[PDB]
Parts: sequence; C-alpha cells; structure tokens
Amino acid sequence: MAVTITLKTLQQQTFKIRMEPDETVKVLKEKIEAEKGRDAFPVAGQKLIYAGKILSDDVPIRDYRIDEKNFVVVMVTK
Repeated sequence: MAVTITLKTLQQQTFKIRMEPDETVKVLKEKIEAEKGRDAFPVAGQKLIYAGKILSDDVPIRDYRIDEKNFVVVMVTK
C-alpha cells in the first residue's frame, strides 16, 4: 500500500513515482532513472529537493515528508 511520489526536474519535466516514504530515496532513483535514463537522471547524481533542502539516495523519503500532495525537485549535476 505504497503512496505516489511526485518529482520535477528543472520545471521542464514533471512526473511521479509510486515508491514509498519508507525507502531511502535510492529506490526512487532507480524508478525515475528508468523513466528517463542514466543520462537524464542517473541514480548517482539523482539529487532531489524538498522544501528547498536536498535529499540523497541514502536518506529516507519520510525524512523529507515527500508525499503525493507535494512534489520534490529532481536536480542532477550537469
């Protein structure tokens, strides 16, 4: 009974990834990266931004309260 995250790159792209607030975000990286690719959002540099703060693959999605109603920004170094 997972939720539905919502991500958004640099405003150009906006999507969502079921996932769950429990996972360490890394799993999300795998999904989002599966949507775009290792060129668009490689799990490596797949950084996310919730409430102006940053979140890595090792941090919990719950730590950033990344709920469906909200969306985080998937920024990746480039």
